Amino acid sequence: KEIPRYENRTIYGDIDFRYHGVKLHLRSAKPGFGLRVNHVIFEICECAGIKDLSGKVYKSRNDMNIAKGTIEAFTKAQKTLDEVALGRGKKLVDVRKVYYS
Amino acid sequence: MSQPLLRNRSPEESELLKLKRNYNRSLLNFQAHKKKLNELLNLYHVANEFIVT
Amino acid sequence: APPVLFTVQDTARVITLNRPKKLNALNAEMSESMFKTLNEYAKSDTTNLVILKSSNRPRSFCAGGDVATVAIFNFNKEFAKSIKFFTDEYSLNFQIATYLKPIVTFMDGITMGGGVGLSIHTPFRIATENTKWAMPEMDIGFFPDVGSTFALPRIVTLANSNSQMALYLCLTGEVVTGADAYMLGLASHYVSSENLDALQKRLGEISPPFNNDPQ
Amino acid sequence: MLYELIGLVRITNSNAPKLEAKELSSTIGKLIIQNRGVVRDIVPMGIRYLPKIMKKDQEKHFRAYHFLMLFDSSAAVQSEILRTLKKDPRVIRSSIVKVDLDKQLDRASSLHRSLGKKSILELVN
Amino acid sequence: MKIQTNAVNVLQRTSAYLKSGLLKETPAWYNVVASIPPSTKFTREPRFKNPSNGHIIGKLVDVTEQPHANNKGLYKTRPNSSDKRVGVKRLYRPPKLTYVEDRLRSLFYKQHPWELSRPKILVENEIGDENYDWSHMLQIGRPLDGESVIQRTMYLIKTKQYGDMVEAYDHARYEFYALRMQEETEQQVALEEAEMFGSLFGVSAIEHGIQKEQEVLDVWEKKVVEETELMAA
Amino acid sequence: SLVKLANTCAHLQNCSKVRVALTSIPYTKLQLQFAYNLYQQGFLSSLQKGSTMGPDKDFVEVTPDNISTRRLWVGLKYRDNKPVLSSCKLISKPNSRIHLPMEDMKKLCSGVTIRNIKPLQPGELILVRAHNNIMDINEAISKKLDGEVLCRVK
Amino acid sequence: QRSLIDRIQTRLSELLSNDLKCDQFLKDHGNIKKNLLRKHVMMDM
Amino acid sequence: TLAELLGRSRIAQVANNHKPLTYTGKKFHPTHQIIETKPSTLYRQEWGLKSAIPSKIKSRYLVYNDLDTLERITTFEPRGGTQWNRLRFQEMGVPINPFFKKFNTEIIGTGGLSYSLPGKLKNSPNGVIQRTVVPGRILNVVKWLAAIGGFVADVVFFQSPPSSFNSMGDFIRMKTFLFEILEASMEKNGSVSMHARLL
RNA sequence: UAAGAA
RNA sequence: CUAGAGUAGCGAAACGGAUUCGAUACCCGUGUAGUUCUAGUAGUAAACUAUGAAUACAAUUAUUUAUAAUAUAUAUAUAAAUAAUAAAUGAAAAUGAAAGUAUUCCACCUGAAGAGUACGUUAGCAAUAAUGAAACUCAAAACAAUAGACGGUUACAG
Ligand SMILES: [Mg+2]
Ligand SMILES: [Mg+2]
Ligand SMILES: [Mg+2]
Ligand SMILES: [Mg+2]
Ligand SMILES: [Mg+2]
Ligand SMILES: [Mg+2]
Ligand SMILES: [Mg+2]
Ligand SMILES: [Mg+2]
Ligand SMILES: [Mg+2]
Ligand SMILES: [Mg+2]
Repeated sequence: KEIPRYENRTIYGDIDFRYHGVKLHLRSAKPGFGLRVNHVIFEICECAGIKDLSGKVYKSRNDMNIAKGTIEAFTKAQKTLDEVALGRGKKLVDVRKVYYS
Repeated sequence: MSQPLLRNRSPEESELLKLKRNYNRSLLNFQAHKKKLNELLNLYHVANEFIVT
Repeated sequence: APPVLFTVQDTARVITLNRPKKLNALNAEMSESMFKTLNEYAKSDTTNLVILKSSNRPRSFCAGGDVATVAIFNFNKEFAKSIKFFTDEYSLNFQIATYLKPIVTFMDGITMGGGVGLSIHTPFRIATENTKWAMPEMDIGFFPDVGSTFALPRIVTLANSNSQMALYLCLTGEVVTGADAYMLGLASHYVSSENLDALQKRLGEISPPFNNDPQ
Repeated sequence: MLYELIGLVRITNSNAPKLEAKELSSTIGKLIIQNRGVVRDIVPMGIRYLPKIMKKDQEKHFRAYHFLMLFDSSAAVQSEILRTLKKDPRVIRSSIVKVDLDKQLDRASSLHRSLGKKSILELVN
Repeated sequence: MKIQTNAVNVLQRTSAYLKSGLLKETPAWYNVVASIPPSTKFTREPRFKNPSNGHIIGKLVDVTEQPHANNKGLYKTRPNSSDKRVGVKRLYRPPKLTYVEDRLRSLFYKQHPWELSRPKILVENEIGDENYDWSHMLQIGRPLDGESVIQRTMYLIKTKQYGDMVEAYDHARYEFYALRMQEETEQQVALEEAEMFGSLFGVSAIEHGIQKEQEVLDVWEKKVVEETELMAA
Repeated sequence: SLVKLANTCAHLQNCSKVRVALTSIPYTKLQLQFAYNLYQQGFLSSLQKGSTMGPDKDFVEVTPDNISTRRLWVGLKYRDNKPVLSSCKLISKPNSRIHLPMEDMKKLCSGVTIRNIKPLQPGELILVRAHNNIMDINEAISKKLDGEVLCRVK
Repeated sequence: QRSLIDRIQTRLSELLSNDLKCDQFLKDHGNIKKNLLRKHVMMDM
Repeated sequence: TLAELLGRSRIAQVANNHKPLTYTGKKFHPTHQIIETKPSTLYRQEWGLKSAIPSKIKSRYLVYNDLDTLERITTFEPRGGTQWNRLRFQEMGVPINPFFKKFNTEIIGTGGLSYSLPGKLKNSPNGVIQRTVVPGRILNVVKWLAAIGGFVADVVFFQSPPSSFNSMGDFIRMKTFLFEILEASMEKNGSVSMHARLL
């Protein structure tokens, strides 16, 4: 699949995604912040090109279900800035992107 | 957005509304009374056949 | 209510002329608002196309310019206001002609004077069964004012090798109706009125496939 | 309250079977009228064979004179009438059912209401 | 069923494949679909007018617009319980299409049950090719049936030659009878004239029915005899 | 009334799940201000006054005679097979009203969890009530105005 | 009662229809004009 | 608009009815409009209805109630019989006037069974046909009853039945007779009462 | 600035 | 259970007859208490929809059910219930207008066992009811579903 990534390093916002018995709480992180997440999620992030990520798993911590549900979290529970801007007809500006020109 | 959400009912509208509501109540009471008298009359016709003595 | 209404359809921006009693007669207030808002839309990256339509949908799209005020601005010698009026109107026409994003004009109803100016300068101009197209300036002592002398010698299909059918339309002020306007090239497409709603939804949906360049 | 009594009077006097039912009706009607009551109907049903050999007190019956009485009376006197009916050797079976007057002051008996005559006024036209 | 996502976004997934390099060659459909986007809203859309009869859907009449006593003599001074219930469902329910002609189609065939025995072809030829002037009943390209009567009735009503639908319908009925009598006389006289010139027909309708009845009755006799013999045993 | 606003939030989520293009909400000042903020922020396609039966074609003036039968009709937006208004939740609940000063509002807009409220997200709108005016949280920060943090919409 | 109500409504609608005579009556008796007109009509009968 | 065309469409021309398609009572007149198809359309199961009719149906006539049902079928019967009765009546020549100069639902005159006017003679190669002869079938021992041309008629004899009647008995219907249709009126129910005489 | 494992 | 009536049938207990290796059981016979009524005490049930109450909302179909029409026909509209579902939820089974989307208030839960036990208290004529521990021991214990095996489990064939 294709995974949306903000700046090709993290997720756009935060994700609170339930996949069967697994409650994933993912949070985008700053540059230089590592992959501070469950080990299954760490491997998926290593393969997907996510570099900066924080998060926590609640209820079920089954490895297979974590693995499968994190991918629906990445694909379904994310909206890029372009999608939001076009849907709302508004301009979404990244303040840090503009501070450095 | 500028329009007021609600406009109060003027005293004239209130007076007309009270007139109509009083009439509605009076008319329902009067129709009940009329049907009441009619049923009394229809009993008064057949009261010949009722034994009382 | 405001004489022009601006709304959104998911990527398109809809501009509705909103003077029903006067048949959407165009003003300097209307022209200025349209001109500035089109200038804004020219920079927006979430806008793909502009639709021009009227609230008084069946009877009129734009029944000319409101030149009665121009005539009273000159009976009272206030010539600066007439100058501002025509500057706004013709700058708006120049903007529409050179606009880099698609503009779609719904000519559903009477289309005259300023209406032709709003509709004739766009590659996408839709006539309906109700379109009543005309250029009636000769009888009010006025000239073809909205760039018609530039457009008609170029767009008209039949008998226009030396602008002579354009001249016939301009000088006679003949009312050209419905599919005749489409066949003469005064309209670029011909769509029934009942469909213009669905078309408006469709125009609001389509986006450039990738690299998001609506120009 | 309007009530409908359906008595099953005994007929021991074969040569004049109606003799008992007449005096039953007279007694009940006298009670009703003397207790601020009204009698609207005394509709007679005929002599009919009972479905079984019914034994009131210590005598067995195989047939009876059926009769219906529609009367307006109060609850206390209606209970009194039922009491007198139940302790009368002449009566084999008795039953008093209310006829609701919340709609119409005038209402016919169950038999006439079943035939189609809803009120006594229709029955007299 | 859940609104599906993966049928209308084949272009986006294909472009992800192409950008990544997972797919080398662009498909033949790619540019076509890119230039002709699919509709991807899949929304329920309200409606505000019945297409058939012009009734407006989604209007509430206010008490101010009922200033006169109703049929029971009572004024309306406050909303009733129906007006206070949100009627959004009516905006989305596909409206029932209604035509007065259907009430008038039911009447005709109640008055002429044997007109139902005239076979009708429901296969359309071309609805756009019809150019009928209903000032008369007979039309080139049409049969004579109840619809001729009813279309003539509607024509008479819309031209106000009659004010009441009953009178227009009766006028159309009598024209229809005038044409039917002519047709039946034409048929009978054609057969008579044919026989007078040595037309030799084979089986007629009566003989057709007789032969079919015989075919059925032979089997019926056999079954009856078999059943009687079985019953006797 | 926060209860009615919560009902409206849940109703908007319900209508987005089934993808109805037009729905109605109760006719009140808070409801109208909330709907207008959504409309100006691009979450709604249209906002009309109307009755229980539908949006009003022409102006109908609201009086006590018809106040009980008024509704506000909102058009929902969808694009690329996704609803524009997916989630809509209250922050300040009826049983726990959250009033923040401008500094805590800036902290919330800057990524800090204040009073267990998750911070503002990239494409999210948080509305604030101040002096019976609903308004965007960033606008309240610009006007230096403390207020009740009302709801998130994403 | 019925006659009073019906007459008031008929008179109000008539005056609101032809708007010259309502002005005549407003200067005879002395969008607010609608409420004031209804006031004058209601006192009228 | 589409609605006007739908109101004028051929499906709309068939009046709504839900009378049972398997009626076992008395049939005095048709209850269902007969639908016909050409051979070319029948070859492609096309009948102008919503759904293709099954290929089992070889006949070109049917009657129907519902275009589609919850059972995902069209409720139809592949029968067009009542047209052959009518035509057979037209062959008999016996005639049956309200066809001459708020709504009344009663059958008007003949309900479309025959539009022939009363007084006319049938010329033939022999000569003017004095009386109408028709084949028929005596039904049962009873005025007797005869099945003649799709109609049940009353038989009256010149003098008495012949020996064949009681010789055959309940199999009398197996043999064909000749009848003179004396007259044909229609009653209020819509039923035609022909009076004939055996020959 | 919130990681889990047997 | 306490009093007072009643007690035909049924029937704890008890006494016998069978059955059985044994019968303390199933089966059979007599049959007290109880089951019935009146006045009370007691306040527990798988007292179950194993599902607290209220409010707003969400896609359909089919049945009834009850009103309101309109001329049996409108396959008539508006409500409730029932049945099957969409979506949603869910460990699933499944729920389905709630086990969905939300809001408000209350009750309750926090491994198994010890234990609904002990002790205390309150109430009750009593039986008991309510309230309700801890030590000790263990890495268990449970729910849904899956595939088998088995059944003094069904039906169909050969
Ligand atoms: Mg005792
Ligand atoms: Mg006992
Ligand atoms: Mg026993
Ligand atoms: Mg045992
Ligand atoms: Mg025993
Ligand atoms: Mg008690
Ligand atoms: Mg216990
Ligand atoms: Mg308990
Ligand atoms: Mg659960
Ligand atoms: Mg205890």
